[PDB]
Amino acid sequence: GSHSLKYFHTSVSRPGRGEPRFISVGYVDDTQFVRFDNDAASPRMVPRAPWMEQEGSEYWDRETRSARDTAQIFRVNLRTLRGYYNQSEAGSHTLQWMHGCELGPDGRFLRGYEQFAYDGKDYLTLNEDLRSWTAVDTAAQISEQKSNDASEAEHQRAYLEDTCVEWLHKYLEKGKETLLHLEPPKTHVTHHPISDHEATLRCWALGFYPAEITLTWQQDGEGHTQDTELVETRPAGDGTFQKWAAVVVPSGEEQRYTCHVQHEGLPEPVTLRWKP
Amino acid sequence: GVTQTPKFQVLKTGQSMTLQCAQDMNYEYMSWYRQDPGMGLRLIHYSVSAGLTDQGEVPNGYNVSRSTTEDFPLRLLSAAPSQTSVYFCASHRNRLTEAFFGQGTRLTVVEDLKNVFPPEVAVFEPSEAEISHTQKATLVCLATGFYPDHVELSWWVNGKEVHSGVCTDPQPLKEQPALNDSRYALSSRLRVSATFWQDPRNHFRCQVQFYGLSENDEWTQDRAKPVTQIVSAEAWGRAD
Amino acid sequence: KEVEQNSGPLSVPEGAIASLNCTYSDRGSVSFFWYRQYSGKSPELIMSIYLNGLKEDGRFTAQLNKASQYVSLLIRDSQPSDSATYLCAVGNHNTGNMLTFGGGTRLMVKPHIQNPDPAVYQLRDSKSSSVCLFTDFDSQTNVSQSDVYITDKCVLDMRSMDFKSNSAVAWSNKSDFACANAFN
Amino acid sequence: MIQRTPKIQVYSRHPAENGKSNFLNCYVSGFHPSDIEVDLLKNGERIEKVEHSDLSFSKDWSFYLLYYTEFTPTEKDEYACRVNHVTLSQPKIVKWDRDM
Amino acid sequence: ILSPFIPLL
Repeated sequence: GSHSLKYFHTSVSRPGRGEPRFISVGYVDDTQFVRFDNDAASPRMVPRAPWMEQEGSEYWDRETRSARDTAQIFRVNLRTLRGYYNQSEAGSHTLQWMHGCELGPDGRFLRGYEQFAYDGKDYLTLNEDLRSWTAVDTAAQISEQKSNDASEAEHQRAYLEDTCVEWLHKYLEKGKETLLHLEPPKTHVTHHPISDHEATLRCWALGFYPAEITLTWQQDGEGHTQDTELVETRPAGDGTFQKWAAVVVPSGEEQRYTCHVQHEGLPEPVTLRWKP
Repeated sequence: GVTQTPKFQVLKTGQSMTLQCAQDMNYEYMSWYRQDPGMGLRLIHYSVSAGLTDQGEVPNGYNVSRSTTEDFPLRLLSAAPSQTSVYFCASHRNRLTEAFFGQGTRLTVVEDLKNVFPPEVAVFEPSEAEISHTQKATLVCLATGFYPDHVELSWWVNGKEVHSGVCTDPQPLKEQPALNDSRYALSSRLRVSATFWQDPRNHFRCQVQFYGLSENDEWTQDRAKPVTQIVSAEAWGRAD
Repeated sequence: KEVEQNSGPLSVPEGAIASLNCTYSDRGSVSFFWYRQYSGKSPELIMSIYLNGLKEDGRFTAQLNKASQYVSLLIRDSQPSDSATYLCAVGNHNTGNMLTFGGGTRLMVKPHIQNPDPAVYQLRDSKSSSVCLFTDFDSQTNVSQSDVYITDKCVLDMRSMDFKSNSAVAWSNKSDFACANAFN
Repeated sequence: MIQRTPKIQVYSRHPAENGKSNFLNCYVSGFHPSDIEVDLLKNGERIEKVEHSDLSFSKDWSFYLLYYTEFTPTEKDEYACRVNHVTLSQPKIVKWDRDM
Repeated sequence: ILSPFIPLL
C-alpha cells in the first residue's frame, strides 16, 4: 500500500554569524534515513538508517553536492524574501521546504506534493495538478510568476513523478526489514488509583511501527462519556513509537472497560483489559 | 542577457588572453564551453556561485575566477594552436537546467603574426551566356588570401545591404590544404534579374569585414599592418 | 562518448518531416535539450524536456524515453530556415558537470528545384584580367572535388520571383583553365 | 512571523525497572522557530553526553526533536527535562513519571 | 534522493 519518500528542508538566517543554517532530512514513510547539516568543515550527506550504512561513495558524493546546491540556493531565497518584504539584514528568518512522492498499492506514482514556508506560514504551494502554484500574498506572486516563466512545476513534476518514485523503490527494497516488515504494538493496561473511589486505567502501546495507531476505550463494549486522556504519539528512540490512552473509572468497575488497538502490523484488532 | 567579449581574436603562440562574460539575469551558475568545428561543445570550467569554481571536461590551459555573480572571465595562460576554437559562455539558474549562451568568441592562435593577411576582394561580372539563357544575372564575389578565418561578407546594392538573392559559402576553402597555417578563400553569389543588372545607374558592392591585429599590436614587415578593416569591390550596371 | 548523435549531414525535402535522434549513456541523466546552431552563431534553445513522453511546440515535437535512454526531435514542414546543426544536451545528475553535449547533427533542408537547367558559365573580373559558376542544377546533384578550386553548393532565394537556384563556384590562376568541363 | 511554544514529553524507551539500564527521552515538538535548549536532569543536575535527533518538521511547519540519554532508573532518583525557547519567559521543567 | 530541481523564489 501507500509508501512515501519525503524530504524536509530548513534554512535559518544567522545575521553576521556566517551564512544561514541549512539542515536537510529524508524520510521513507516514518523512517529517517539520510541527513545533511552545514555545521561542520565538510558538511556531507550521511546515513541515518542502518540500512543505508552500506551505500557507496557515488550515492554520498552526489547527495552531498545536491544538498550543498540547495543550501546555496536557499541563501539566495532568504535574501530575496527579505527584499520582497522589506526587512532588515539584522533579523533572523526561516525558510522551509517539504516535498514528497507517494506510491499506491500498485507500486506506481499516486500523488506528489511541494510547499514552501517563510517564517512558519505558507508562502508558495505546488498545486495537486503539479503544473501550477498558489501564492499567499504579493511577495509569493513574484515567486509564482518567476516559477511560471521558468517552468519550475514541470521540473518538479519530473522529479516527483519519476525520479522520486524510482528511488523510493530502491529504498523500500534496501530497508525492507524496517519499512515493510512492520512492528505490531506490544500492548498492555496499567492501573493507577487516583482516590479511594476511582482509578486511571491506561492502555499502553509500545515499540510499534509505523506511527499510525488507534487506541480506544469501551465501557461494556460501547462508547462512554468518561475522562479520556490521550498522549501524542512519541518516538521511543529505537525506530519505533509509543502511545497510551487512559480513562478514569470507579474502583471495582475496571472489568467493564476494554481497550481496542488498531495498527497496520497487527493481523487483527486487539482488545485488552486490566489483569489484576 | 549574456554579454561575452570579444567576438573575434587572433593570438600568438605563448600569448595570454582573457575572454569576458557578464550576465544580467543574476543567476548562480556560469560555464565556459569550447567547440571545435564539426564537434559538440565541451565544458572547460564552471562556477556554481560567486566565490566558487569547478573543472569541466577539458580544463587544461584555462583559468577561471568568479568574484561577482555578474561576471565570469576565462583566461588563457599560454596560447597554443590547439586552443584555436570557438568559446561560449553560459548562464544557468540550476546546475542541470537551461544553458543560456553568449554570442561566442572565435579565437585563432598562430605561431607567428607574420601569417596574418586581410582578404583580397573581387566582384565578378555576369556571364553573357546566363543573361540570355535565363534573363537572370549572377554576380560572384571572391575574397582571397586571408588569415585567420575571421570574416563577414555582405552585399550592398546602391550602398544598402541586401539579403534576398544572396548565398555565401558556409565555410571557406584552404588555398593550401596541406599547411596547418594556410590562408583562406570565400565565395558568394548575389543574383538579380538581367533588367536590374543593365540599368547603368545601379551599384553592386561586395563588402568583407576582416578581424586581425589591433592598433597596439606591433608590426615589423613591409606589408601594410593586418588590422581590422573592411575590403570592398564593385561593378556598376551596364546597358550591355 | 556520453551523448551520441550522428553527424550526418541529413537531407530532408522542403516541406517534409525531419527527424533527429540522440542517445545517452548515464541512467542518471534527468534533463534533456535540443539546441539549434546556425553556422557561425551561438547555440539557441529549441526545446527542453524532463518528463518521459512527448512535448510539442509549433512545428516541433520532442520525445523522451528514459527507459531506452534516447531523446528525439521532430520538425514538421521543414523550411530552409531549419537548415542548421542541432545539438543534443543532457543534464547528468550523477556527475553534475552542467550540460553534457552530443557532437551535433547537421540538417540540410533541400528545396525542390522547379525547372532544372544545369548550365556552366564564366564571368570576367570587373577589373581587367575569371571564375566558373555551376548554376540552376537540381538539389540531387552533388558537386565533386590541385589549383582547381571548387566550392560547396549553396542555395539562393530571389523572393520577387519565388525563385531558388543552386550555385557552386570554381576558379584557378592557371591559364590552363578548362571551366566548360571544370565540374567532373 | 508565527511563534509556537514547545510541547514536551519525558519518558523511558523501555518501561522502567529499578536497576535495569534504559534510555531517557525528552520529546519536544510543536515549536517555531527552530532554536531551542533542552537539558536532561538527574536530581536537578544537567546530564552530560545527551544526544538528539536531526531537526525535522510537521505539516503545520512546527519543529520536533528527541533528546535522549542512557540511564539506570532507581527507586529514589528523580529525572526531568528542562526546555527553554524564545516563547518561554523562563525554562519549563517536566519531571519524568515512569507510569507516563 | 534530493530533487535535482530547486526553485528560485
